[PDB]
Amino acid sequence: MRIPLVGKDSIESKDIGFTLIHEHLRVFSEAVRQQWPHLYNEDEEFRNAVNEVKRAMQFGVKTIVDPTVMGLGRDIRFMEKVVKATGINLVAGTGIYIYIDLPFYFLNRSIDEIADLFIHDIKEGIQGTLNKAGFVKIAADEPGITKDVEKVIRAAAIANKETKVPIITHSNAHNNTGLEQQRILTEEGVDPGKILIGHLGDTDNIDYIKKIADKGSFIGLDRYGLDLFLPVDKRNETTLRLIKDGYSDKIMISHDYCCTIDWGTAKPEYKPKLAPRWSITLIFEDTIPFLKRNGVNEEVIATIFKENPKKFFS
Amino acid sequence: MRIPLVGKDSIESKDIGFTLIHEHLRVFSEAVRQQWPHLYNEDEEFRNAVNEVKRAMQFGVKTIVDPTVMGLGRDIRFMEKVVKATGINLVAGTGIYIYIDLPFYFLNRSIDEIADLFIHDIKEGIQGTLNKAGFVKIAADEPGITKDVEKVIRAAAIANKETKVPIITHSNAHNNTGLEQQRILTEEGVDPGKILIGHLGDTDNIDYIKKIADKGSFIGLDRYGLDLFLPVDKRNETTLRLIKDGYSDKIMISHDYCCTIDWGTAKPEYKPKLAPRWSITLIFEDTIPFLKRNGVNEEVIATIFKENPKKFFS
Ligand SMILES: [Co+2]
Ligand SMILES: [Co+2]
Ligand SMILES: [Fe+2]
Ligand SMILES: [Fe+2]
Repeated sequence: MRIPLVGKDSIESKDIGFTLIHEHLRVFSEAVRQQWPHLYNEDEEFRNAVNEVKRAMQFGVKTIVDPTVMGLGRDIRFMEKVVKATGINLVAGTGIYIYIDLPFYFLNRSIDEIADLFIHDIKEGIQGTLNKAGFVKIAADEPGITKDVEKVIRAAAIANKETKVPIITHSNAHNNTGLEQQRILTEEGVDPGKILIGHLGDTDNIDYIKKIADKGSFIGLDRYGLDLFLPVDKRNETTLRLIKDGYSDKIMISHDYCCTIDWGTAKPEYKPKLAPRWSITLIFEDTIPFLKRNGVNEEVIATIFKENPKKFFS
Repeated sequence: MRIPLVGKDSIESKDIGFTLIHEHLRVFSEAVRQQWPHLYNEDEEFRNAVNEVKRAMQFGVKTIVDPTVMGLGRDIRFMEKVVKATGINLVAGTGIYIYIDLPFYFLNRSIDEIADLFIHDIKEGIQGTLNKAGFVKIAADEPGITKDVEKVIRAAAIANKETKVPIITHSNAHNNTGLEQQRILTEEGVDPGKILIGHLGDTDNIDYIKKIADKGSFIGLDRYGLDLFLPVDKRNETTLRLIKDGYSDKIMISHDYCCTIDWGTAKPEYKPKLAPRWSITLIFEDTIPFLKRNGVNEEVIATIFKENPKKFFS
């Protein structure tokens, strides 16, 4: 029913349980991995993914939603391997991760045939495997809403309307890209409560975060641990005021953690200073205790982690 | 010794014979092929590759150099799946094909580690195999010499100095990119005679082409058949003019034909409108017969197709 799972039968939605809405098992650039496999260690990548997932499960995580898509090196056979090693509910997705331009394949190509690529993964299966896509992922950043970025957004809208699956975004918090995504999707007949505007926790600006929640979409305070974007205690006080002002029905939090990340901007040796305590369980060690002893009940955390994902996927 | 071949041991520069300097067996965007295999037909594109190669060998071609590199879907296994089916000498290369920016992997990574990737392909092998890269391919287009394009050119300079392999370039003929690649490469210690400046046959401007040749580099009259850039009759005029001005010591002629391309601007159905007679044998059907009946003799085309490829790889 409703939500498709990797290496397991489809489950209902209400059966989602405690959910981490935004985590990565591994991300890489497709071109460079395909051309130079000597840069990578698949055993190290598998060992880290398994170890990180199992510890999340120990804290009571039932389901992880992994928005790794084209441009981030989505591998469904890798996803199966860790599912079997772990017993996690894994929700894979479809979509395109870009900041500026599409690959040359998409030259002179219609929004429609891009949407057909998403609708394919949702209905037929990812990479010819039978594991179906449960959501669609789109990105936007500092370069803003470009021609090719918009085409991916409008393609996501069509896939949403025709398969009823929700859409998760990557955005820049300081840009207005998050708001623009919401606007363009809604205009094309997308129910606001089916959109998660991501990386909104990268900013102090509660007013900007609020209006996106007011327009009716889930807000992504989803990069806990990544201190370079915003430190943990800055994020803690932002989520706290949002909960106090009654936005907990729109709040979704995660880590955006990568057990293995490809980019030279984020190699393991830069971890201290940039993101010293960044893991897939950081919110259990810091955020959740902090909120509990600051006057938030566990009905609120059940909203954010259980009820909100449930409404998102139905 | 000297030139490494795909699944064919290795031969001297003297044994290269009649050569096509710039032809593609199949190009595709690495990311979309990895993410959506349903868009592709492995068997058909293999059949297209073999049919064209056999037809090329029939007409007298001994060696084909294929500058499919990162960004164009270099697959060493597909290449050796052909060859075995044909018996063609095939020179594979290394490098990066970009017009603007590198994939995220390269975010704040040095020119030296980009060079190491090219050096790995030449000295160690390509994609986990023992087949080696005999040259390095770099690119530039309408966006000009950007920041990341500069990096790859400089990494190519290091790989050449280290390994003695020559450099094949892609350039835009109407914006000085070819001259600029030559400038940077030679400044950085590369022998001008070891660079092929690509796609110079796309232009009417004869003064510009001579500019590159006078600085001692090979000139790429290498897109015969692609009428949308310049029709065959115009190219033949330019080719003959340079031959009669005595530039055949710098002239290299090819088709840039792809048996399979995934670019939406290069759909098979677009051929009769954009590049009607475009195939791997057009120079045997049009160019050479045109030249012969216009005065140019057997040693002049032997210089272009045997001797110049020999010098290049010496
Ligand atoms: Co993101
Ligand atoms: Co080219
Ligand atoms: Fe992410
Ligand atoms: Fe080419």
